[PDB]
Amino acid sequence: VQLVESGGGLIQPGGSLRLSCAVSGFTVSRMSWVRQAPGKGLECVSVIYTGGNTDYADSVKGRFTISRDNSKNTLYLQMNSLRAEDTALYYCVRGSGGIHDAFDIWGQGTMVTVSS
Amino acid sequence: IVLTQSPSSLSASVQDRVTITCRASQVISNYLAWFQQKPGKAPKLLIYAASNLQSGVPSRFRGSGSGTDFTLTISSLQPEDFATYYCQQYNIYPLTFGGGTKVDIK
Amino acid sequence: VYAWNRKRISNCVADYSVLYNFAPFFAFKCYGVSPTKLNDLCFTNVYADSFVIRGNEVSQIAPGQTGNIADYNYKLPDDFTGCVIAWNSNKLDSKVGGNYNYRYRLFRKSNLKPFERDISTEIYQAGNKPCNGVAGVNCYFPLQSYGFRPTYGVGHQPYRVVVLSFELLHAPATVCGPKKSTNLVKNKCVNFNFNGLT
Amino acid sequence: QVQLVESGGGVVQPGRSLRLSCASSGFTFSTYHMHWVRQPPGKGLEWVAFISYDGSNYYYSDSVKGRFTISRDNSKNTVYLQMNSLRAEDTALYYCARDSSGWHWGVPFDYWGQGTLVTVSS
Amino acid sequence: DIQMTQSPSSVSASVGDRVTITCRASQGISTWLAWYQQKPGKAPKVLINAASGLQSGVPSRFSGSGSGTDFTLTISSLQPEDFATYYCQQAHSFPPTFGPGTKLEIK
Amino acid sequence: DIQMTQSPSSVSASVGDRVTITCRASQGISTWLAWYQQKPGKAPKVLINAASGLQSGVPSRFSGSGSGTDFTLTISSLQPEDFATYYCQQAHSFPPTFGPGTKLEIK
Ligand SMILES: *[C@@H]1O[C@H](CO)[C@@H](O)[C@H](O)[C@H]1NC(C)=O
Repeated sequence: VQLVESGGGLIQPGGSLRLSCAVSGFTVSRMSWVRQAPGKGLECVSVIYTGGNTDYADSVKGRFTISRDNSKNTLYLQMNSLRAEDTALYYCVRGSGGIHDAFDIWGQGTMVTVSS
Repeated sequence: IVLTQSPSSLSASVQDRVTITCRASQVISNYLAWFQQKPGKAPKLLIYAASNLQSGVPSRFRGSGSGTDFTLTISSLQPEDFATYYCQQYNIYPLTFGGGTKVDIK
Repeated sequence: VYAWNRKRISNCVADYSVLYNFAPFFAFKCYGVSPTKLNDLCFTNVYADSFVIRGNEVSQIAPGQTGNIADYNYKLPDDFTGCVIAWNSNKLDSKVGGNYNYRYRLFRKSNLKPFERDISTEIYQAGNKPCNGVAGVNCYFPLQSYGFRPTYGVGHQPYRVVVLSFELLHAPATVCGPKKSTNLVKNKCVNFNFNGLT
Repeated sequence: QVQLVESGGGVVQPGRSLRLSCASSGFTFSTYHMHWVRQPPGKGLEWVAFISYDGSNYYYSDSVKGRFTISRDNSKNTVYLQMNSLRAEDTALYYCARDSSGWHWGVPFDYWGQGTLVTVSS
Repeated sequence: DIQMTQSPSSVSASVGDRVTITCRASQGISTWLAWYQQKPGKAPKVLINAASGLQSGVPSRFSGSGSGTDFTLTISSLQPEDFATYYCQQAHSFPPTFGPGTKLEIK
Repeated sequence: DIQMTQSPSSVSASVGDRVTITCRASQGISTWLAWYQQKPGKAPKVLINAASGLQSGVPSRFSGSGSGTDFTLTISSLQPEDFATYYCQQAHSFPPTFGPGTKLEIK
């Protein structure tokens, strides 16, 4: 049930990053991406479903492409159009009652920062 | 996954009542088994599910308990029924067995 | 559990005590009538519904009991009559890889009446924004998955259960099997009860 | 009548593998599960691996992992265990066990076997 | 993108008391709202399950419930956990959003 | 020596109204607290009997009840007695202590 996320690092702008999340002890059937801007309120960015439907953040659309490696029991997040807003802590979340309006189990949280 | 049997050596004369206790780290929910390996032969299962005698060849070896504490109280022990007693969980699949209790003669 | 199976059993003698003699059942609770009493009784039809549920929820399958697997899926009424039998099955059902071929009903819009089964995959979705047949923010497969593994502790390991529901209808009962066999003695004054001649 | 006689008991050098054949008699081999319990000399019963009724379920003990292959040929009536590498510690008398424990019908380790005096030597 | 509003910005309370912090919704959700607990150097945990019912992540004593425009959180007299910033998650329209949150300390 | 705290310091009310004055407890007493009435040149009389139940010393209309720290006193629409300073007595640990009290007048 422990979740580990990695692959986030200081990067030049416009760069695309891969976020590797390990899902242990449960399927990636319902999952979401949640980010907390450092010294700021949290902002939801992406979600995945049992159907495999992907809904991207209303604020940022198509910059982040969620990858559900259900076969490898892992999750990946693509990055596009790097911005100051993108920098944050990303936590893999099973969701509360599924993504029943929220999130439940969390990972450790990966730092991502942009740097020109 | 961890079972410890407290009475490692007990010496009882005929008709003595001997009580043997083994407890588990996590609840086993009435899934424990006690066996009597006579020296020089393979073991035979004496109690299954903590409270039920098995084939019925053993008749006086009553044992009881649920969850953590299970104890096997032999009644009118006869000299023949002297042999190490071992306990194991029977339903969680990483099965394990306790160190054993020897009902030796005085 | 979602497609809990139902088998109709009738026109057949049955020995309930064959189930009773082993006596290692986690349950065997008989809500409707005593276990020993079952053999001599006559009931028109017995409905044996069998499902696999985790250990914590075996208690829920009881008359007038409320919980996720006793509300959305199989539910038994306050007046339900029957015996419920259950036994552990970590070896036979679970697999090391992870058995993912039993699935349960975690979101249901409306509560289910007693002894009723719904096999529909119709996306449930408490909330407005019309969710289609495609799930989303509040729309959800109403059949999320059981995950079964051998190392799991007692109470999470699979515990297959049967819910015999002996029932009486106005028509002649068929399900009816006592044994009561005692050899006859001839040339003596004896109290005899043959097939009902007392 | 009921028996689980065993064979393949011999001294084996470390790092060498010997198949241990646990034959069966007077039983329906398919329904009954079989597992292996080993008693090192001057110690207590320990557990190794399990094969289900279908022969599709295999679970192994943590102490030795992936070092043994347990296979049940119902037609042969023989459960076979072979250990790829035998440690000096495993000089035990291997024991074969018959477990009917998931069918609303049975209890664990009901009969047991005479056993084979496996040996590790150098 | 409902603009969740939460009050007060800062709260300070000691022991054996009830701590009130209210969040308000731009559009009133009929029966759904979520609360979260975040400690310094810690992971957020669910406090209210989108208001399906009183939610876990805390003992039963720590329950605060609001409906429509006015939503509020208060914790019973039970000894408080280290005072922690608490956030409010939207519960009806994507994107589910996080309330600004109230900073918490001890005096 | 629980440090009882009482609010507000001063209250002013007229006729046909409910007057609210709240006292708070450093340690919450589960079901026990006492209120008193003191008039200028008068003797204090019991208003709440350590919260065993609603207490006499006033008509049934004048009852205000609080639990643990959040304790409050309010009097119904019945015509008020000359507005009087009201005190709150601790009800569990010696020394039983007196709340600072709220001064009362008329306008
Ligand atoms: C199945 O159940 C019947 C009736 O209890 C029992 O007699 C029989 O031995 C069982 N067979 C198997 C294969 O478990």
